[PDB]
Amino acid sequence: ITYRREDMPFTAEGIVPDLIINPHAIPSRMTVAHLIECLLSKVAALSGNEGDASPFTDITVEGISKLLREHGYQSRGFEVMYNGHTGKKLMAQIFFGPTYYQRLRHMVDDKIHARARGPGLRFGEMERDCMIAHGAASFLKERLMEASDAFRVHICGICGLMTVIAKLNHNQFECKGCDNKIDIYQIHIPYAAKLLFQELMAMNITPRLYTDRSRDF
Amino acid sequence: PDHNQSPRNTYQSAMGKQAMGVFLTNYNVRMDTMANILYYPQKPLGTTRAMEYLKFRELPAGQNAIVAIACYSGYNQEDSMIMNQSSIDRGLFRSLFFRSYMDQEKKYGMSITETFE
Amino acid sequence: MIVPVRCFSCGKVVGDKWESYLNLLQEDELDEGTALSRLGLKRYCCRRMILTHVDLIEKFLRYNP
Amino acid sequence: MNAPDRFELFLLGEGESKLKIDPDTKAPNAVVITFEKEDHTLGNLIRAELLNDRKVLFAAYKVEHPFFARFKLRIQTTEGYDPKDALKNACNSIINKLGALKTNFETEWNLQTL
Amino acid sequence: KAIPKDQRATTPYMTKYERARILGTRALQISMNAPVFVDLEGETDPLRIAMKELAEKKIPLVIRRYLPDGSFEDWSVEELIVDL
Amino acid sequence: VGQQYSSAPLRTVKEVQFGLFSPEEVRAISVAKIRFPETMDETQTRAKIGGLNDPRLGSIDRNLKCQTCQEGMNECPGHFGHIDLAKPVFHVGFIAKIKKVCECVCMHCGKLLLDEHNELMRQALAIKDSKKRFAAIWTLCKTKMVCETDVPSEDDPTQLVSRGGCGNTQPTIRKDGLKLVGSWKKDRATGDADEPELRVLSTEEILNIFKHISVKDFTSLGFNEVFSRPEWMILTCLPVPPPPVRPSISFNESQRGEDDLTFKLADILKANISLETLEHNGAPHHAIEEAESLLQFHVATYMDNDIAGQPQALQKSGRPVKSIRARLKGKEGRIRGNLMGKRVDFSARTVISGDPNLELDQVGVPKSIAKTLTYPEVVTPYNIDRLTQLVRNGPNEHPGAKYVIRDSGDRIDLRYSKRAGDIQLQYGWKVERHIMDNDPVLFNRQPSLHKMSMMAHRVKVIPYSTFRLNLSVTSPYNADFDGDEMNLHVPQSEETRAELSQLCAVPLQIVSPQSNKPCMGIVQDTLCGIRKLTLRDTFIELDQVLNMLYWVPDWDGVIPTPAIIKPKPLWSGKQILSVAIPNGIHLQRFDEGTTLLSPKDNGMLIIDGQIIFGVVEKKTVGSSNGGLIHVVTREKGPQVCAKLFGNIQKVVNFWLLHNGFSTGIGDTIADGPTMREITETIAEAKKKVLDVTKEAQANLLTAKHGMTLRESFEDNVVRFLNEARDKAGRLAEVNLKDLNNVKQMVMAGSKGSFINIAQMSACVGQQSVEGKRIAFGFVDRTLPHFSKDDYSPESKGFVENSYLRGLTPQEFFFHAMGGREGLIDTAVKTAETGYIQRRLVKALEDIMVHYDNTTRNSLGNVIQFIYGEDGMDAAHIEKQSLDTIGGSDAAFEKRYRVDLLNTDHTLDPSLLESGSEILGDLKLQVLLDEEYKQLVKDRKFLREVFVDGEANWPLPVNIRRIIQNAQQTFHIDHTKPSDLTIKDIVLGVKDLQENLLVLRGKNEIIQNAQRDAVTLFCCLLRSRLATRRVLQEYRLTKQAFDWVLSNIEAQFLRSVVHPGEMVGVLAAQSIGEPATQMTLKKVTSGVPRLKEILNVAKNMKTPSLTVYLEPGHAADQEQAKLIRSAIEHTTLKSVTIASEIYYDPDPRSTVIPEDEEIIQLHFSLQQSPWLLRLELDRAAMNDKDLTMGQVGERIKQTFKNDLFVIWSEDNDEKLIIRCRVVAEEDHMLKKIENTMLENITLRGVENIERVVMMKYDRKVPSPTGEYVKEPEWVLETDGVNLSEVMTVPGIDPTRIYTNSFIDIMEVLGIEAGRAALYKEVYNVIASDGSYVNYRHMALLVDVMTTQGGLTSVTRHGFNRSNTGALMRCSFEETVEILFEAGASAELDDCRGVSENVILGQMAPIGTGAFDVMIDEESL
Ligand SMILES: [Mn+2]
Ligand SMILES: [Mn+2]
Ligand SMILES: [Zn+2]
Ligand SMILES: [Zn+2]
Ligand SMILES: [Zn+2]
Ligand SMILES: [Zn+2]
Repeated sequence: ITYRREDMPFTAEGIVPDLIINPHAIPSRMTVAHLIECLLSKVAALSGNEGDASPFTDITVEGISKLLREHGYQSRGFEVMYNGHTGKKLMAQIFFGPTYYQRLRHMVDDKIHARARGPGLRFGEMERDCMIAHGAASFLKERLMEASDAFRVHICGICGLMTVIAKLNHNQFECKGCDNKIDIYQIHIPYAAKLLFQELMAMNITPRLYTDRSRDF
Repeated sequence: PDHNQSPRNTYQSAMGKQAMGVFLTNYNVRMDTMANILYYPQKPLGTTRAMEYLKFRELPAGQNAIVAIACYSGYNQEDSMIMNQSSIDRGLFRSLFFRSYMDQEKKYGMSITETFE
Repeated sequence: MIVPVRCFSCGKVVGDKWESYLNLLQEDELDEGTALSRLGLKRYCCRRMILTHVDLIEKFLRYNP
Repeated sequence: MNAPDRFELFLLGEGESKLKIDPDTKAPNAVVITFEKEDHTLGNLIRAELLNDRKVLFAAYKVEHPFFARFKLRIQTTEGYDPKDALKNACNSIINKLGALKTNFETEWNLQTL
Repeated sequence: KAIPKDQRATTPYMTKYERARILGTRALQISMNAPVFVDLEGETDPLRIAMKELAEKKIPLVIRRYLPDGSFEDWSVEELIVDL
Repeated sequence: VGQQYSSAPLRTVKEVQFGLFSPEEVRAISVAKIRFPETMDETQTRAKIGGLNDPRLGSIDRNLKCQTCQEGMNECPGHFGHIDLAKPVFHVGFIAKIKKVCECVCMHCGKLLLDEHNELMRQALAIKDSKKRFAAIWTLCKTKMVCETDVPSEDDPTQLVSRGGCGNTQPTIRKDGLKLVGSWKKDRATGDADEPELRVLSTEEILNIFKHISVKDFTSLGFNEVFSRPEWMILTCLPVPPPPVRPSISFNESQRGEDDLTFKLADILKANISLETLEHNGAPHHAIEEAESLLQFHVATYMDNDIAGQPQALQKSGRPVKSIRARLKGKEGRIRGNLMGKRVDFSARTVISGDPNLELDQVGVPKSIAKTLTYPEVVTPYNIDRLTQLVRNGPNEHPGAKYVIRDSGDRIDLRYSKRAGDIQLQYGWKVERHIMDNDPVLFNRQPSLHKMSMMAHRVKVIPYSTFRLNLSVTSPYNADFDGDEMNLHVPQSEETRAELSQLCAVPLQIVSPQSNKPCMGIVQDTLCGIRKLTLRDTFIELDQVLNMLYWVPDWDGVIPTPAIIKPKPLWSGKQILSVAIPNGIHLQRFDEGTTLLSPKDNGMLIIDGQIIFGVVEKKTVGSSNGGLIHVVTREKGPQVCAKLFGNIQKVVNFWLLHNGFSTGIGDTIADGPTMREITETIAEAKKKVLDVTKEAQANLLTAKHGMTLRESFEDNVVRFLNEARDKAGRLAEVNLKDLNNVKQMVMAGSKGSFINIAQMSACVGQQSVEGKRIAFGFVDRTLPHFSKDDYSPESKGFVENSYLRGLTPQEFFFHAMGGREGLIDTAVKTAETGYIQRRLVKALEDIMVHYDNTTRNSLGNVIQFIYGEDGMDAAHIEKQSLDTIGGSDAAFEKRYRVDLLNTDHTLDPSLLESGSEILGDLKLQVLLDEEYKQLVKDRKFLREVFVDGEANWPLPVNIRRIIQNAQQTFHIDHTKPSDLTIKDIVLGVKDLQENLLVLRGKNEIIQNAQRDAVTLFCCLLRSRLATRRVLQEYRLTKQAFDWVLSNIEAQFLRSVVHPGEMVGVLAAQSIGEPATQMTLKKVTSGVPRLKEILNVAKNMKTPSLTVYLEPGHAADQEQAKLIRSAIEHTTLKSVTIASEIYYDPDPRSTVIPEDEEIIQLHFSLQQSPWLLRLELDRAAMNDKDLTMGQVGERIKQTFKNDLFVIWSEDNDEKLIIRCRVVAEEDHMLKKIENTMLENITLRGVENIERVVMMKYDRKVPSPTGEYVKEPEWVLETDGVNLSEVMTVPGIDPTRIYTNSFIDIMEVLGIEAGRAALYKEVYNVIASDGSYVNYRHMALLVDVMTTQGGLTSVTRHGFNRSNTGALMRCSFEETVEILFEAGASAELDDCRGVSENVILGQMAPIGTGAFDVMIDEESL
């Protein structure tokens, strides 16, 4: 979030931070440099002298501390600060200082891509396995269902084949080979499954779509 | 870098590569696919010595933020930051961004030209 | 590029103090620490402004068009 | 692009009032008021004035989200004391305190040389 | 394959998935203006009405629980204890 | 769909039966016969010919006419054609299989060449995997080339037994594209039988041989008597797909049109016809053969475009081609392209940012993203105005809509529409509004390894870009805000809405199945803040109380009466936090030194929603087990808990904002002196290390048994330097003040462990690569800045300095080395874990808990007879204390013995109302005796199970709490006697147990199962509602008690796993997710091990035995040794100093002095002159407890007489085995010398190389009852031989364990295998402290074990692991997968998520695992 200068917590000096980071980012990274640069960067700003933060110099948190202290700030970087909303002091003191920040690319506006379509960012196998775990089958249905028309076929109740000749007006259903007229079902499947099955039949392969779970077993 | 956890140096070494600075001074004169130029590139208040030979104080990539390590409104948790909006207004971290696009005319087509019109 | 007009943090008009600082430096052979305090920039928030600044423009005005 | 125009912070867009007055249900003689396009500037002020007033049992304010310019104000006043009147009263109480300061200042400002 | 109203071994309690799906199915009805069974003591939102119908044991649906062998128990949403 | 009617029932495909079209059926179902290889223009009269594109098949020309099935191009499901093949033809797909079957059956009688008579064949036949059997049979039968006439029976090889009386030799069949070529021989090179005869096995031969294969023979192959006969693999009769499969692009009128399959078929028909017009006309043989192989080619190419070429001559002289395989290359790959989640619709992705002001279950959607994603909302009197308001607002004003969709399915595009502001919304239209505040959306963060990382939130449209998450919903998603994008997905239908908000809704996810705990806690600021706010020293001035108060929206407006009213009205920090907490919430926990006065403000007590004492931090308010979130969730509902996060956050955050929390370098500095102690602590280890150096350079360090000097010197140094870093690290953690911001985070729980403080403040500590100090990369020195052979800490990579102090360049580079090791295999752990988790899922994907509480896979196999052995849902289990198990028998009696007939051990007439008249009531004391003998069995039973003595076991229903609620809900006073009867308790509880029902079957087996599933919960229950307990401790009245019973029963039922639970996926992602956190004594642990285990790798990296000594001798350090030696494989090599071959020709006098005495000594109460003389080493000689005699008579019993052996005796200063052969001698000896040094086993079990003893502290019950640690020696071995080691005298063969769960299986059976496999998988998950509720691993370990063997997870199949032919279409060849499914009659259960997606159906998973129907009952 960006606060305006009003709300920021301010220092006695009327200085206020351009940037508030969180202390919980600190112990677990072991990112002490950030602190010592910050300590230094402060002295530096105060003193005009460019702050040598080179590795393997004889420079020291203790030395940089002494210099800041000479500049009339508390030497460990902290600064009493006043909550901007109320003006009241902050009960705790806030490690305050310049620190070189880089602004990195790949900015928000470049990654807001919101491809909602009526007529990362995916739903891959892993998110599928997630929705399964959830129990959420109809969501899984809605989300994986292709735009492919829910085309309606008819089937024989013996050989789950799509060999049912349907005179729908006349209410007449004949499955040749099986001698079926009464034991016949109608099921909706994506037309691209209908096709795939016919393509499968075309290649001498019976994909039998049944309607009961347990077999003749 | 000798005060950092070892891997943290590695990470930085990467992100520095995605810092916005002033890649070249002649940038206004190059047409390069992406360009990110910082309004107010400042030298780091904390320079390195090796920094000299790197021309960093010359073409710096970043600015000196007045940074507070604070739990503030609660809005800077888990690696967010509360940025000072006013600072932003006065120019802090603004950047030019030059996307330059390129397009040509026809390959071999027997009077199958492409016309910029 | 050129001097920010105002110190980011607080908004001291800082961009009226750049040549004078360059003077406080060259013609009056002063050091930046002393010089910046003379321009009035007393809080490090405004100091880092001038002292950190890189005047790349004087390199941009070196190309022809 | 998503960024709401900055004026929306101190300027009322349409249909919004300055004050919405709601009768707190949870307690007797209490009210919740929503200031639109104000913030702590006013909130913390009015509250700590509202709080001085002794026939006020409860004063609190909160801005529920940093994004929006508005805040809610709850005042619980004694039986037979109207919170609107407590507001009015704590409002006046401020206007008068600032008059003083405005004066005192312009006064002590003139005595200064520079 | 069907199992008689007596000898139902399945939970007398509605399963979180069943509720999820009644409420779903029921709301999908309420949403297309199919008629509601309870008093809409304010509600405009389908699911919230569907839940009110379940609450007041007024959903007119039967859940068919299939056992892994293929046989099944029928329960009436009315019968099913909603305690989740 | 197709607004017409059909009387036919509307159903859903429940099963797909795959098979092969018998030629019979291919005709039977077909409508045409198809003769003419052309279409249209019948002498120019346009339409169609009775040959193609019409004879009965689907119509074109907009014509409804279509065998009277009418309808037209959109409503007709194209009917199938027929085409007789002049000759039998190999169906391309099965050429492979055909050949293969032909290798298994005799090529003359059609008789399986190997019967039930051959023994290697009954093992082949018994295999149930139709595919694996066929392979096992084939690898057995392809050796055969003679269809045996008489086979050695099950008796004498003298005695032959008859079989298929056809003696003919088989060809070895090789392939040549489409022709199978067979070559015979009357044996390999025997006289008068040489030279094979290559003849092409024609289709006509094979088809007839296939027909002769018996229903029995081919069924013992993959083949199905009914669905897929071998013969059917051979095409006689070809299905003709109609015009919807093969279209005709007739550009309006008067232009040609017929697809690239139509032409490809037209050429088959041509070849077919010209093959007929060569039999009907008569012809030469290599003319019909040529005409056959042309046909066979065209049938082949018709289906598979990957043979001896590509026939691309179909209406184009430029030559492109399309087959039906290459049609599925755009239809197995356009279904798979949509099976991989590409066309991501109604979803949106952006940076996430945290936001402490959203509720826990909100997701801040930027307005602009809100304006993009729609929800189709049906216009409804309830919503007509709002919808109308939106439609007016339009695509650009927020609470607006993009599209108004009218009855007719038209889409008014409110953006570009001349009527944008002029639409009368009618009921039943869809408006596609924007998502608005409170829409359930499904918010997910990839990689999403975790039901908890796809949760549903209420939308809250907000200003700027970026999704906004409540901070506490953070780790369920493993999300931070340093750039993470998240996907938001808008459920589109109303039931799809309902499902989200009813199952995946974030509140419903607080207590997660994965570790039977909450998985969302209070975090970062809110945690840190809450601790601070909670300290006793934290007090709140009225002025700020009112805000904090007002901040909690659920506040009731009562200002709490301040805990200090004296000089200043002053509230406790606790008091106001206690208003975030709702009423009825209690919590007792005790830390190390908590009392009811808890000095250190330790522990935790909350009563009726006022935290009475304890600092609130991670323990309480975090995600931890017992914590306040667990409690509030179970006790008060998920939603009311979810709202709690809000309150707590809001209050605490508000508090923190005006208090402030930071951290500086000052926080990371040690007390001047501490630094000297630290510097001393380190410099105190560099002596230790230095002393061990000097020690070892002297050669005074004794190598620890089975460990080299150099190996054990490092080991010491590393531990010194760690003991150092650590005692160093403690030295700074104790220092740092309770002000210390770093420590202030550490106390509270938010980011920050000891190692962190430790490395920043005290020593950084020893770096290490491949678990060793830094290695000599340069020759004998780690950098060119040290001298050669420098083994000091500084050299070998101890970083002495804190990070605060800065690191030396060496330290910096060594740290960099260790660092690079970290990132390198942080990349390995990410990459391997990434894929394990995807295998673990695929493995368990289909396991579900069905309505019978059974847990089954897609096939229907019982994996668990009750889910996780107790039928409980893991999200309804809490760790609970089984008290019956613990403490002295003495104590057991004190708590639980109620003996009325004893003025001493009776219930005192104060506890009980009828307390006095109870004294001496025989009849009662017979009930209370029943109770207690039962409690006694219980304690005994429990100690049999938890041999460990572990009291605390995840069980459902927190009984402690319910009681604690009773005692508060009834204001029970621990002062007046309770109005309970003993009969009330004793019978009440007895009666309660009969009510805890996981299972409901009325039969005995189930009632027995039910009794077991409830056993453990019941002992808890019995031990909790024991008569004394109920009165002594609890003081329950009849009212509260009767309440506790009905509550325990209530929650118990609430705790039972719901049929529907994709419990497997759950179990896989419960094992996976945490492994996606394993980022790291010498045994392979973590992901290498996990990838080792799941892989069921027989070749383990670190095979170990762990043997325990027989009970009576555990302490005997000398018997541990005596076993160690008698186990550790001890070769001659290991005990011989040197070997020498002398020429020493006289077997009496000898050219070796030190042996004159030994030949003399072997002449008191043939041979070569070449002598093999071994000089043995006492050191290792007596160390391995070995005799010269023993070494000797070993070699003498290894080389029969073929070696003359003689050895010095055990007194002689030099130990010597002298050996001669008994002339090519010097060479047979160097062989024998080697056969000795390598092969001969002096002592031990082979493969057991190191055998280390170790003291293991063991929990064992003492005589008085309580659990006492009893140290035991335990041999741990490099090398596994569990069979031979098990049997060694003096070990506890009962307990001997190996990590090689594979050898365990092989020696102890599968059930023990599983037991061990579970202990391994769990060790992996325990080694990173992590917990995963038992049932998850059980289910993994059960699935690995269901089929009698250890079946690996990390894919075993190239196809499947448990996947239907339809499901996620794997390989660029699904055709191949389907072909086999045809041939093997793959029976698809359609319990898949993909099969059913393919079918346009929801899965029978969870919410789709039952059907809904319309009740005719409801009045
Ligand atoms: Mn993180
Ligand atoms: Mn991240
Ligand atoms: Zn049929
Ligand atoms: Zn400034
Ligand atoms: Zn038709
Ligand atoms: Zn034969």
